[PDB]
Amino acid sequence: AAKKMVEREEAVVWDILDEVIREHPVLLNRAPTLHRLGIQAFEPVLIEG
Amino acid sequence: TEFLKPRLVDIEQVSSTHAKVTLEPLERGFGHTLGNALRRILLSSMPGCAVTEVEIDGVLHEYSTKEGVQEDILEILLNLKGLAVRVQGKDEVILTLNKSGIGPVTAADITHDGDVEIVKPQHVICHLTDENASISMRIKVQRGRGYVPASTRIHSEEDERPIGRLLVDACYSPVERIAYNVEAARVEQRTDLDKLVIEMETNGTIDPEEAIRRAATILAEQLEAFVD
Amino acid sequence: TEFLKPRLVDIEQVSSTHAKVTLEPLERGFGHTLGNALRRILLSSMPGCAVTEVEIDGVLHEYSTKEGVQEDILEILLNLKGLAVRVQGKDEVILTLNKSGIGPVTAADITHDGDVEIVKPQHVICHLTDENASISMRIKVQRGRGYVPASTRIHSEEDERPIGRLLVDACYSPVERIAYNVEAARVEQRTDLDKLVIEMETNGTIDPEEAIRRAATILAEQLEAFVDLR
Amino acid sequence: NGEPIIVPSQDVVLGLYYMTRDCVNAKGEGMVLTGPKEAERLYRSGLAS
Amino acid sequence: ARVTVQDAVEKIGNRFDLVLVAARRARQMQVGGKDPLVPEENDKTTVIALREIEEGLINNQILDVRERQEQQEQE
Repeated sequence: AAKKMVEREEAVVWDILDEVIREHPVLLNRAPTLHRLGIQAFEPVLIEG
Repeated sequence: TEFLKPRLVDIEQVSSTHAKVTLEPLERGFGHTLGNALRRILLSSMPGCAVTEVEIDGVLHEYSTKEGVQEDILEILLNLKGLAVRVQGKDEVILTLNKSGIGPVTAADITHDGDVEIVKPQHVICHLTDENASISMRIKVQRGRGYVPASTRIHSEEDERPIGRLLVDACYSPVERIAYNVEAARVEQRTDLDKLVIEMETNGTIDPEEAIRRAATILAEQLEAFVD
Repeated sequence: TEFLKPRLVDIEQVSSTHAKVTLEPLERGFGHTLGNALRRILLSSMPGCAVTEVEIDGVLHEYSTKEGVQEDILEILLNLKGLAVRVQGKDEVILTLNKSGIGPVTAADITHDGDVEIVKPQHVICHLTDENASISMRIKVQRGRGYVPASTRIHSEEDERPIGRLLVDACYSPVERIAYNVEAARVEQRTDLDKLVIEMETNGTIDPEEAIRRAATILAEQLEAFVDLR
Repeated sequence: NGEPIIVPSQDVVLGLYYMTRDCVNAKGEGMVLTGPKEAERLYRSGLAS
Repeated sequence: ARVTVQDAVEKIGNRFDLVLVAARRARQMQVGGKDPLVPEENDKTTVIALREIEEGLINNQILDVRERQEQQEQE
C-alpha cells in the first residue's frame, strides 16, 4: 500500500515529502571531483522542473 | 475567472520604527506589481511636513562658520534635515530656538506652539563649546509630499531671500527606506505563486503599517474612478 | 492632500485591433506607476476565449494526414490555435466547420451560432485540393486566462478521452502588446500634471475600455488586502 | 591557501564595480546626506544617480 | 546551528567530537524517546541535538554522567 500510494503520487505524499526533506542534507557531488571541495552538502528545497 | 486574495500573515515588529509585512500568496507576477506600486507611492507621493528653510544669525551662506560649536553649519543643516516634526492645523509654521550654556542642544530645547510637537526630543541638533555662545535659528516648516532637494529648490526659486536664510532638503514623506523581495509560496497544487515581503523603516510621526495603509488608500482613491 | 482623479477622456481606434487610449489627469510621478501596473496586469490576467479541443472525423491522432488537404493536421491545429473568437453569453460553446470543394478554407466558413462572433474572416485554416474531399471538424471554445497547456490538462482531467478529441494548447490571453507613455498634460492652470497614453494591441476580441476597467478592478481588489487588513 | 573560495565571479563583480565607481558631475553631486537610508531613497526615487 | 554550527564548534572544541556527541544524543532521542530540552520548533533530531549542544545543556561528560546516573538508578 505504501508502494502504490507513492506510485499514485497523492497530495498527502507531497505533504509527507515536504515534511521529510526539512533539514536533511544531500551531497551534490560533481565529477571530476579533483580537489577536496568537490562534494558539498546542502539542505534541499523543493522545486518543480 | 476568480483571483486569489491573500492574508496578511505577519508584522514582525523589530523596533517601533521597523516592520516586515510578510504577505502570501499572490498570483504569478503580482508581488512585483503591488510592491513596485507601493514603493513608488511611498517614495515620491506620500504627504507630510518637515523643515524647508532656516534663518541663522552669524552666517551669510552655507559655507560660513559660527563660533562656540564643534560642528559646522553643514552639520547643523544635516541634523536639522534629520529632525522629524508634525504639524496638525496649519501648514507654514516658523519656529525659533535659542540656546546658551555648556552642553549640547537637543530637540526638546526648541520653542513650540500649540499646533506643533517633536516626535523625538532627544534627537541632537548641535553641541556648544562656549557658555557665552548664543545660537539662534528661525526654523520654517512647510508641508508638501515626498522629497524635494535643495539643489532643484535653489534652481526653482527666483525671489531674493534675505542673507542668512538656508535651504535644506524637504523630507516630506515620513518613510526612510522601503525595499521588498518576492519569494515563492505554495498553494497545495500550484507552485507558481509568490509571496511578498515588504520591509519598511520610517522616522517618528507614524507607524509603518499606517504608512502602508495610507499609500494603499491613496492608490485606491486614485483608481476609484473607472471601476465596476 | 491636494490630489486629483483621472478619467478616460479620448479613446481613439486606429484600427479594429491596434487602438490607443488616453488617461487624464494623472498626478506628478503617478504616470509610470499606473502605466507599469496596468501593463503587468493587462499582459498577465485578461480573460479571452480560445480553441481547446478539436474533433475531426476519421482522424485518430494529430500526427496523421488526410487526403485532399494540403496543410497537415499539426498545421491545422496550429492555425486553429491562432483563432480569435468572441462569445457573449455562454462560457463554453461548440462550433462547426463543414466545407467541400477545391479552394482554401477560411475562418468565415464556420457555421456560427448567434452568440459567437468570429472576428477574422480571412484566417486561413486548410487548403482543400480535391473536389471529392471533405472536412468536418467540431471545435470547442472555453474561456479562461493565462496559459494552460496540454500536459497539465491531461494530468488534471478526471474524465475519459475518446480517440478523436485532439487536445490543443490554450492561449487564453487576448492582449499581445501594450505600451504606455507619460506625456506632458495640457492643463490650463497646472503645468505639473501628465497624461498616460496606453497603446494596446489586442486580439480583436476585447474592448479596450472594458479591458482597462477590468484591470483597474483587479488592481483595486488586490490592494483591498492592504487597505482593510492593516 | 587561506584565501576564500566563495568569491563573487563576473556578474556580482560587474554589479559591485558599477555600484562603487564614480563619475564627475552626473546627477545631484555635492549633496549632504544623513546616511545610507536617505541615499538609497534618493537613488530609487531617481533624483541622484 | 541551523545555518552554521561554529557556535557548537566553540562549545565542544572539535568537529569530530561534535558529530559523535550529537549522534549519541540524536540516537538517545530516536531510540529512547527522551525529551529534547530545547523547544523543538518542528525540527529533526540531528539539528535538535546540535541546538542542544549549541545552547549548553549537554556536553560529552554531561551526557556520560547522565547515562551513568540513569544506569545506577535503573539497577
